[PDB]
Amino acid sequence: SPYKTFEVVFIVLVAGSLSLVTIIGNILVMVSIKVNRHLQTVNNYFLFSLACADLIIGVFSMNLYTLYTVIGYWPLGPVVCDLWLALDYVVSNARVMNLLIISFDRYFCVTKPLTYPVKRTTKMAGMMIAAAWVLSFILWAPAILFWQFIVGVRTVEDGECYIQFFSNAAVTFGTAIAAFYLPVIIMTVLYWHISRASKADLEDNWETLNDNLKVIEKADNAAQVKDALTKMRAAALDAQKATPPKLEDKSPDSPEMKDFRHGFDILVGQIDDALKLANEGKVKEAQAAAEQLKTTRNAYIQKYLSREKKVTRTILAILLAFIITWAPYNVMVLINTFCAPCIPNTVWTIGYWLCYINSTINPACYALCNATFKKTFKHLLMCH
Ligand SMILES: C[N+]1(C)[C@@H]2C[C@@H](OC(=O)[C@H](CO)c3ccccc3)C[C@H]1[C@@H]1O[C@@H]12
Repeated sequence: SPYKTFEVVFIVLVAGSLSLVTIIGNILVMVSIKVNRHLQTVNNYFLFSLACADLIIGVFSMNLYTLYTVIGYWPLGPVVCDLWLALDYVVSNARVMNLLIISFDRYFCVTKPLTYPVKRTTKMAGMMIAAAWVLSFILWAPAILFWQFIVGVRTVEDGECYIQFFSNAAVTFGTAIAAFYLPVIIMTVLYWHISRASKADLEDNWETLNDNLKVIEKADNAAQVKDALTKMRAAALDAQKATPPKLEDKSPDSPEMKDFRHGFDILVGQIDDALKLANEGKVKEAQAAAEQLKTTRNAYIQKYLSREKKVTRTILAILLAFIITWAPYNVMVLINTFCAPCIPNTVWTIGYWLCYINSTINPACYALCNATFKKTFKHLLMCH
């Protein structure tokens, strides 16, 4: 039987690799926020707590579950079984309410801009996170650990490990409705209002200009510099014809409006000098002109102030990773209410693992797309 043994060795290697990636990625996120004040924002406070729950899953949950499935029974004991189940459900519930905190916090940012942002401090974020973990502990830990003493009998036999009050399939489905399906519905509606709020024009032009300027600086070939030059110039002219939030609400004849347009005119002049040199065969010189563009952009930036499009995308990525990795297990619970043989044990294990995988892919949804996280990662990994 060489194939069965190879399956066991393959599973141990894959599970150990998944656990290790989950641990390293989330420790990198947590340490980066703690050592970089530029990363110490309210958003990253929520992401810090989310990385903390993901780290616990990678350290405790994945390894204990791998030991459970590989050995074929629970080898540690009833106490360690109860602690593992309680830790798993408390951490998972804290994750769900953490995503609800991120979704509601973003909702009040886009719907109450005159009131909520001033109430959005680090102390408020810490209290919300602390309340989420305490509520999760109170909801799940006493029932999981002490239900056997409430009914006066432990029905979990030796070598088994499962939540005792989940012996009724309808109870498990009710848990799936209250703890997974309703929160997912709330976050979906909340995100729906988020993307509808983001769906004003001035930020959409200035963000395009800065983005294409970065693309010019870090371009690999001659096509990227051309496309970014043209699209930045189009966004530059659209941002030129419009009026910024100028002070004193001055007329177009004002010295503030005239010099505002003049800065964009000089910007287009350097843009066309860069485009010319790019067509002469001096594509490297067009990149040097982008630095001069950056200089001119910094010489007349006092007239302007939005990365919030990236923030909305980041939230959607975190929400989709949660929904997609946790939905299979929860539909197995739904089918389990009326057909237990319809879900084999191997399928249950896969659904359980996909939920764990949520913690593995979580850091890649926000950390691997943020310039400050990337630079802090590089600093943490470079030899001093
Ligand atoms: C560790 N898990 C893989 C176990 C199985 C799943 O359980 C759920 O999806 C239920 C809702 O059906 C759930 C329980 C608690 C908190 C959130 C969801 C995901 C998490 C949770 O701790 C359990």
